[PDB]
Amino acid sequence: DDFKGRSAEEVEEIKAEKEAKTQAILLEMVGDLPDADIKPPENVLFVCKLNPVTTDEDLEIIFSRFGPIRSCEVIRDWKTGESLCYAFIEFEKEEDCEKAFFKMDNVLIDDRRIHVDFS
Amino acid sequence: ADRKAREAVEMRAQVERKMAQKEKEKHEEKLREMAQKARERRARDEIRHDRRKERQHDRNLSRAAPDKRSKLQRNENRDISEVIALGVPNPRTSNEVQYDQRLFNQSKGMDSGFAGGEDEIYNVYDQAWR
Amino acid sequence: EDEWERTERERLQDLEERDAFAERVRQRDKDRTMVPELRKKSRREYLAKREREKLEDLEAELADEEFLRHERQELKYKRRVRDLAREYRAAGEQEKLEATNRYHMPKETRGQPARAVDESGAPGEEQRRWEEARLGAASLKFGARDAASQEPKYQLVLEETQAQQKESIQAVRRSLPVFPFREELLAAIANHQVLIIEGETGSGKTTQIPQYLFEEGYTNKGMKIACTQPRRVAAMSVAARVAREMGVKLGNEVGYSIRFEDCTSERTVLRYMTDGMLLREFLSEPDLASYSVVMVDEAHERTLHTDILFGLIKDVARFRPELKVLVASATMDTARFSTFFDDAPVFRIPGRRFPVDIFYTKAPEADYLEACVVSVLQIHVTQPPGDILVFLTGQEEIEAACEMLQDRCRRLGSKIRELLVLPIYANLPSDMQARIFQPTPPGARKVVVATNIAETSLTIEGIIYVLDPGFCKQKSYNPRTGMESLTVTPCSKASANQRAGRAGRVAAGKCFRLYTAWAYQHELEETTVPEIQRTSLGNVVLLLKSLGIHDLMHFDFLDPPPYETLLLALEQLYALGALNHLGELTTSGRKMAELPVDPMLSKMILASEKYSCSEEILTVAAMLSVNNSIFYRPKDKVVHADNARVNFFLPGGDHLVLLNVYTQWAESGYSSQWCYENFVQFRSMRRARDVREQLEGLLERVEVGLSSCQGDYIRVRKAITAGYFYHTARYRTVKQQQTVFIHPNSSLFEQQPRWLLYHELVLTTKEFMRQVLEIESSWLLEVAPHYYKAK
Amino acid sequence: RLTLEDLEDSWDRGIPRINTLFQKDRHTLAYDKGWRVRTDFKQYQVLKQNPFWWTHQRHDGKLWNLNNYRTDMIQALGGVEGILEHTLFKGTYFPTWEGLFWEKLTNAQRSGLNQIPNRRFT
Amino acid sequence: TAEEAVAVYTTTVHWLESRRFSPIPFPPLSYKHDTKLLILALERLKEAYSVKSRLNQSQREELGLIEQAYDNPHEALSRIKRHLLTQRAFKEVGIEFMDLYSHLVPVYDVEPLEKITDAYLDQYLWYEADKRR
Amino acid sequence: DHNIADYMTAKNNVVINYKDMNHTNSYGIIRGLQFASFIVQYYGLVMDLLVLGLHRASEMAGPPQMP
Amino acid sequence: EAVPVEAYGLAMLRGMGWKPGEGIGRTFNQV
Amino acid sequence: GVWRNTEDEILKAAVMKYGKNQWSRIASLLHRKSAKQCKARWY
Amino acid sequence: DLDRMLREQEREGDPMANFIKKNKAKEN
RNA sequence: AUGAUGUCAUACUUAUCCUGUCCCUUUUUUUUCCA
Repeated sequence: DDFKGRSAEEVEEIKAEKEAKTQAILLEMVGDLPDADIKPPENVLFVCKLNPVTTDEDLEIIFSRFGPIRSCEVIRDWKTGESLCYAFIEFEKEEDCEKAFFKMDNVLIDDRRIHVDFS
Repeated sequence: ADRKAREAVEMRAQVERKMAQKEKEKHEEKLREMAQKARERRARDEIRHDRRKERQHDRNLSRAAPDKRSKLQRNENRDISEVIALGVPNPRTSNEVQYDQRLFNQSKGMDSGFAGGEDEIYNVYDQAWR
Repeated sequence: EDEWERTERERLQDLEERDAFAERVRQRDKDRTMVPELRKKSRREYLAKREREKLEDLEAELADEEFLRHERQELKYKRRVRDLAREYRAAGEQEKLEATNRYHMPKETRGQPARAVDESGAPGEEQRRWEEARLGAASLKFGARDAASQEPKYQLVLEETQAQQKESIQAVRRSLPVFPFREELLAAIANHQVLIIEGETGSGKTTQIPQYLFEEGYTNKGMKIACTQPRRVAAMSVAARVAREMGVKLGNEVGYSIRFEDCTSERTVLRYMTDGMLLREFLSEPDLASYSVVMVDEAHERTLHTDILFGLIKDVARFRPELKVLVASATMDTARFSTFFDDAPVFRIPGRRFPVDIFYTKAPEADYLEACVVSVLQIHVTQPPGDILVFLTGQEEIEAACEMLQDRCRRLGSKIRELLVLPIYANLPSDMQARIFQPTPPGARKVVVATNIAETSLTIEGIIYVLDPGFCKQKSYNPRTGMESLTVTPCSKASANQRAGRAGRVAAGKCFRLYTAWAYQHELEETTVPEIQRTSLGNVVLLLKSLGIHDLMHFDFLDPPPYETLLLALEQLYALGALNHLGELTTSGRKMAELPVDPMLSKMILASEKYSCSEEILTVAAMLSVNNSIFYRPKDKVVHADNARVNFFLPGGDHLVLLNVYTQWAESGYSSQWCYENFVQFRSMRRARDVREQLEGLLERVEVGLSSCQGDYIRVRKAITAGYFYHTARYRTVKQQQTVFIHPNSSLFEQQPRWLLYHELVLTTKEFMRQVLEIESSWLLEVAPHYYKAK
Repeated sequence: RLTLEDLEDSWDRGIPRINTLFQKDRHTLAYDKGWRVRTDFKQYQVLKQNPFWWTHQRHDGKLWNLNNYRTDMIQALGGVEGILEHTLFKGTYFPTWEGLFWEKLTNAQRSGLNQIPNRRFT
Repeated sequence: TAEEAVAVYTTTVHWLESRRFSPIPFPPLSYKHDTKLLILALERLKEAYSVKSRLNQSQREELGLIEQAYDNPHEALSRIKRHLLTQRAFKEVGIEFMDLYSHLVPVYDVEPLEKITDAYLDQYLWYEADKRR
Repeated sequence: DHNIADYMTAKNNVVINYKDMNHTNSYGIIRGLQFASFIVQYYGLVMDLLVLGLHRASEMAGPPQMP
Repeated sequence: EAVPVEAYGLAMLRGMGWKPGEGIGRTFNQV
Repeated sequence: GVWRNTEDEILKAAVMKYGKNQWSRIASLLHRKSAKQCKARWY
Repeated sequence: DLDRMLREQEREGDPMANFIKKNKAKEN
């Protein structure tokens, strides 16, 4: 049967999901992300829009106000270790990680409104 | 009947687009089997890795500052073709058909030489007499 | 002037301090101004950006690997997987394409219908379309498509070592004339720090002298070796020749940094640029301490930036104890350049040459476009081999000469064979320029007629017969009336000698002079006047002021500029918001020298953010900085280019017209087909959008945003008039007291107005107004009121 | 490149007449479609009758040559001297025939026949 | 009748959807070869007045209109698209015949501006039908 | 386009005149129009569709992609 | 911006002098 | 193509004097106005 | 035009050139 | 009661006059990324 007859926003979100599906198929056939469903490690916040005037343990302690971080690992340069403004904070709980992402986003730390999302 | 034909064209285009999408999904399945064949087929290195890291950091720098990414987008291959021909010493192919200029515009004219009926205006001889 | 360089260095640190203060203002302004569904949308967006980023980086890294067993198998697999990805996306796009390709009748619309977007390949394809149209109209066959049956098909029975290539490359490098003299070359290099090395063409000086320094080890401490040139094309030619001399690709130790082409991967030893980047890292570097020994291009091109560079090199000779700088030179006019650098030594190089007997006419004439045609017919009835280069001085006569020579060629059939003649312009697409560089057919005696491009910049293969009348246009500017006359002048004796060098660059020359040997020896010029005595210094007075010189007319030079040009530049800068009552640059006066455009075009930026409209006038300031002229109106066609240009016309001067040109070129794919069907050169306005990208990049240093008033083009013209206050006119210029004439290529050639500004003052036949704009002298009185009195 | 001798012998061969491939306005002649039925309705638009509705001097080219017919038509008339014996040539007292060359208003009537060139032919 | 024309209309719609025909749109304001199609229409219009006879006032008026459109193409193109958008009232047409001594064939007489408009419009639709085949 | 079709419809709705002959054409065609040749060929094309039929006309023209 | 502040450079140039290359007007065989 | 009020009054007086069938007689009076233009402007 | 004569005779139908072409196709 | 005032056409003046124009070259700095 035809897939026509839905709502306009329904067709928009199904087509957006189709484009995300084809991007997932594209990553799977390329082989950078060879798994099927392609999902990050949950309760690991990716921290972006950072500054080179902060600390990783201080950032974990600041994110611990809305839920504590078990470990932290900043993805720096592979040779020099320069500040690439990308970090991975592995929290204790997924709800704690989500509350830290909701309570530390757009926080101007070292003159940079840092943001936290999923890994 | 025009409204009915409009509805008929709309439903026929829906049917044709749906079977085209079905054939696209069948091609996606067959070429996903070919992608699994590629996955089964895949079952100065430090200098190349450093060049890849420099290109990735330049890509993130172009993500931070949106512009044409150096000689890969401002120049690329679609630069000024004079410096593509000369500053890059690699030449290109020759398309089209080459002629001589001495044969090139002996024939001319803005319209055909039959001015209407064109009866009593002579012009029966192609070249000159002497 | 060592304290001049010290004060310039102090200006560099306070420029860095002003950059840090503007940065502090930037973060000051930045600081002052369903949860699993959020996780799911964050992952859809992040996987989409990661998918596109890896897709963009994939074939970029395949190109990076291809520019250089298991690695070959992985490269084959990577090529196969991008092949399957591109046919997958093409299959989805093709499903959409015949989803679109239906009947799809037009809807009856309430009122006027709405126009939709489109196409095919425009440039050149219609000729082959007409060729196979005639072929399909003539060729014919019968029977169905299944008609290849009943073929028995009787067949005929018939009768029952790259190391040697590298050694040849060093043999080629041994074959240079500088190779037997390279020991004396580096001996004099170690002897003297101000050495001038002159030499005739064919020596390979610009490609072997940095090489002979490179085995000399002057670049030893990381202070690299640079190569400046008068032209970027010559810079890329030397860079490519040296890059394939060692096989070192660009970005690496043989790398370059020119405008919009900066390919250095931070490993560059041999860096390649022009004089404007020596200006730019003089504006970012107080002295070349990161450059050990840098070769200097020739002074015969007589670029004004290279003359400023000669003054800076003499200041480096006063400042540093040495740099061991060395100046490559072409001809024997090195006495003044020797005495400029405190009796600099001059080393000559012999050049491999040919019998280039300069001929003569035994008659004086004032035509030189039919006597040369009689002469080239005499060339075609004498000895066959040799390409023909004939010099002229303008587009509008060289196309007429091409037309009449093609008429003389097409007047005869088998007699007068081939003789393809090609002209050279500056406002020209490069396809037929490449057809010039294409080699001649063996039955042909190919003629490239030319302006001064072949005299100065261009050397083309196989040329033997050269006709020379020795005349070129000069942009002589007289500041007594403030008029910039473009007038044709006779050329120089050294100009005729370098044209003879162009004649004999390949083979035994046939430089036929188009006048007498007495007039060549006596009546002709022997020295070309430089650009400083012919023009003003309106772009470089601001730059020399911001590079630490307040004694501009006391500054050391080969010859001083005229003082009236400096006085009008300073009084113009007084009328601008750039100088104080003491004649010194302000913060705005320093910031308008951050960007290299003229200050008369930097009051565009100073009127930007006064009441905004900044994006429109910044685009305008980008595209009016073009070198080649806009619009491509050839011999013939005419009306099609005119109708496209009339479609481009808007009222309010040609700046809004060409602004509409660039605006509709935006969201047009930036295609060659657009400029082909709109009759625009697709070489210069691409450089204009590159200038637009660069001036978008160089906006945080002046701290001006990209605001726009969204179609308030009368306010855009108010900012344009705020810039253009000195260049205005009432049928008469109110300042120069000259009767105006409107150019036929202007958008307002008809409807002569009460008040019009202008941009340019080129005399060709009349006192012409170039790039006009309609005004009313209302906001003209707002800007520079000290300049303005009595209406 | 395509030389002159490649298509020189076949210059006026072919139904679209090979010399038409090197025409001046052939690039803007790539857009004229249905010019045959344009002529076949130009017969409904124009009061005079076109005999050459079936051809085109630009598209199809020129399809014949009559100058050799003119030369042999002169040769069949017993020669130029025999023709000039019939005409009033010797009364003109020219030394030769080879120098000879032939050549906003209101009125009550304008459609009158010109007696003068028929008189000089007589 | 009604149902015969409705059936022909329906069969026309069926064949048009069978041939995948992209429809001819309104002529664009900036067309790439509108000058060349106007040149071909001017060739078609100046084919009639190639005799250079004494003519009359209406023929010299039509030749002056032809030369006016020859001098200014752009205003003529704007006026043509303006009439295609707006003008649905036209001048009356004269009629005449010629005798071919077996039958009579009519010749119509249209206003010259409408003749120029229909000539360029005819050239554009003929090239459009060529491009869409 | 529908405005082009309205131009086509209103073009034939004009008055035939010859001295004192004045009557509006409304059901005949006018062969003095420039596009009249095109619309007569279009009318004859749909007569070919009527006579030959759509299947036999497709067998004439082949596929539209490869005519 | 004022009137006498635009003439101090001209006064300094008049005090310094005028060079023959600073505006070399080409003229020869004058009579 | 333009139509002045003087030309309109001349056309109206020429129609009221010369009837309706006479048009070249009216176009003799109306300068640079053909009989078809006069008939179209009247009717 | 003896050069054009022999050029047409060498770019003509040329059965011996066809035999060289087919013999090289068979040998290759 | 005759003034100001709009480009409205027509008139007239002046031994008014029978009408002109498309540029040779040319170089000009600096910042982040996911199992």
